[PDB]
Amino acid sequence: CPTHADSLNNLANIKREQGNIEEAVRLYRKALEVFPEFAAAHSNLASVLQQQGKLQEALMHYKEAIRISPTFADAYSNMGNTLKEMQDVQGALQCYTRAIQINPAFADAHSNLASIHKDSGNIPEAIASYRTALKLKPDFPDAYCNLAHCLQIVCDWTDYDERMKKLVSIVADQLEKNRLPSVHPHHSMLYPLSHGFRKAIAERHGNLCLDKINVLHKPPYEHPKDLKLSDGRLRVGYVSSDFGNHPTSHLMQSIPGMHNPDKFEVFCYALSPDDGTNFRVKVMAEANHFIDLSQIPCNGKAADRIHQDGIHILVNMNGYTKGARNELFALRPAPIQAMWLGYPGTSGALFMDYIITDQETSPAEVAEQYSEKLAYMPHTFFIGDHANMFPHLKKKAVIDFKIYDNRIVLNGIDLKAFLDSLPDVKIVKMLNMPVIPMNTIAEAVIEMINRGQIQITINGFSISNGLATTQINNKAATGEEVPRTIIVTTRSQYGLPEDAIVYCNFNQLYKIDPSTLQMWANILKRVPNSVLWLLRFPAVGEPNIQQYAQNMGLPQNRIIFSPVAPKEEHVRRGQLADVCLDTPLCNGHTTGMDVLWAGTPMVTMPGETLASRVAASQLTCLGCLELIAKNRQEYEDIAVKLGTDLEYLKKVRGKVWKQRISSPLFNTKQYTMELERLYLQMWEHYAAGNKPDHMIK
Amino acid sequence: ETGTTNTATT
Ligand SMILES: O=c1ccn([C@@H]2O[C@H](COP(=O)(O)OP(=O)(O)O)[C@@H](O)[C@H]2O)c(=O)[nH]1
Repeated sequence: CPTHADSLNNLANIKREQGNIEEAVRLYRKALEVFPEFAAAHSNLASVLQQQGKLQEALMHYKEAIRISPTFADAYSNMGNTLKEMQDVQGALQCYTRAIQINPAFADAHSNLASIHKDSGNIPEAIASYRTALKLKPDFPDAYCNLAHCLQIVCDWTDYDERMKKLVSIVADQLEKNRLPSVHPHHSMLYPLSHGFRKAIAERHGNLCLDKINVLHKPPYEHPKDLKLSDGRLRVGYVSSDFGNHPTSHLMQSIPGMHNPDKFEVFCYALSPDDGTNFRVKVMAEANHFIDLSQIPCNGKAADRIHQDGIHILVNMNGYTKGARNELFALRPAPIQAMWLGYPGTSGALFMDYIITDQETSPAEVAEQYSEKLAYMPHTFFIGDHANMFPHLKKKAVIDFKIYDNRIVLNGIDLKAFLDSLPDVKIVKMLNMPVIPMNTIAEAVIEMINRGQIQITINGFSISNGLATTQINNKAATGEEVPRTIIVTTRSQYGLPEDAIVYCNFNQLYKIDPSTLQMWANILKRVPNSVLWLLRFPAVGEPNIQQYAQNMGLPQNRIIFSPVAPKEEHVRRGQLADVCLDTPLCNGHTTGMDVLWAGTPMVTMPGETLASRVAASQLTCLGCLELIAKNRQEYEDIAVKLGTDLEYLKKVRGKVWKQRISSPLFNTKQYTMELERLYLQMWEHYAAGNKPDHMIK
Repeated sequence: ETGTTNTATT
């Protein structure tokens, strides 16, 4: 009876919309009992199975739907979504393209196709496909919100104010109607949403995990209530998809090995396979235990492994980012579960207990922005492995080509030995800065740069062109190894002015908004002799930024773009800037640590969101409060002072140069010890029978 | 990892 089955199918659709997925599944199945050859019920059932993470069962039903109805466009598009989740991009594309072939006006299929282009880095095509979707279906929250993010990525600010208004209105409607918001939690920081809206977005995404673990029918775990089974050692589990060549590893790769084996037993749970890098090698060798959970795709069996390991504190380093398996945390295999470092915001999730942060980043008065209890590190929660990865940058020398500290820079593990081989090296006392006069050796180096040569030899020492690192040692370029040569870095390599101030920002362009570019333009106009240095991150954002800047009155030559560089070159070339202008919308995080390691002062204006306050936290730890602006006028005033008062610039640069070493900011040994003290606070609290509470002293 | 849209067939 297709008629009765149709009624059941429609009722299932309604239940599905209401978030009652179990009842929907039951009804679709009943529809198939009444009408076994019901293509629509097969396809609709598959979609809810997909929601429950039953991907192979979903595929089976999609294929059944298409067997019954070979031109069933909805089934193809829906099947494409499942293949995409399965990491079969070619298959997904084949499905979406088939769906559009059948129905040229299939809005959802155009939007789903767009998502592939977006993920591939083809933003213009994503934008085109999302626009087609919105033309065919103007009320389409998923397409609108994903289009908004595409535009954000390339700094396309067309109708920006109205766009933000609509995003907020969409989210409000979805929240009121109990639907999953079309704005991703990780992106919510970029839009003028209330803190309440941002937390509610995160909460609802957190709840999706339950759809995927509910079908596992697992009981609650019994947790350890003491450290007896572990010989008085606290078992800490670090869970991350980013053990390998990823910013997360560039920040914390040293921490597992630095933990005190007398008090802690460290387990690292990798959600990704071995990428073959030294980052992966290091963590695997230095953790007490290393577990490749990428080999255990079932979250149930994977959670079982974590529980059976006896983990006391399980640490979520992904939050809502690519590669996350928050389902593992939803199963609570550990008695205490903490967010740390990898995700700049609240999980909003029932299954997370704490967020490790700090007083500057997350002041107590903003506790309402987070579902987790706040757990303060004593300085900043941020950390970086720069002192271990890039020790060649601890010292520098310059060439006096006329004394600037940032026009022609030398760095090298054997730099002092090289300098000692020269008869005429002078010192500028700040540690202090050796200067090579404009001699035969200096011309030799400059010639190498101008001739585009890869490297030369002087007094037995290899002197490398900083633009050619991948040709000399690719491991040194990625940061897997410390470069063994003396490296030359020059403003001329990047087309930077020799006789003007360079303001830089090396972040992905999506962190810039109209208000920020306007601030920057205000600074440039007040400091005639200056340029802004940005990255093609991505390159298609460049012409957009240029257009807005030109319209603000800045000629094209005041904004210099460089390509994204290998890790080592990126950190090293920060030495060429005078000042970094931080993005207030979302700060540099890793990027902030990168620029400070070069000794480059960073001007920041902290906001209310965690992501907007990290840079100020870094600077507070560094001991440079003069770089923290309370408002737009001050941000501008500070940057302008640094660009016009060269004696003040010199003093602030010296402060950063010294304090990156003397302060706790890059001190991983110290950080780890403080992290441990915090872990023990959490444990003692739990062992006394307490639920989580703020650890903010 | 950009999310997608399932179509409910009536
Ligand atoms: O020219 C560049 C610019 C940046 N990066 C790196 O690219 C990553 C950017 O990641 P993300 O946007 O997440 O940085 P964050 O938001 O933490 O500042 C960081 O590891 C940078 O060190 C790089 O290798 N070369």
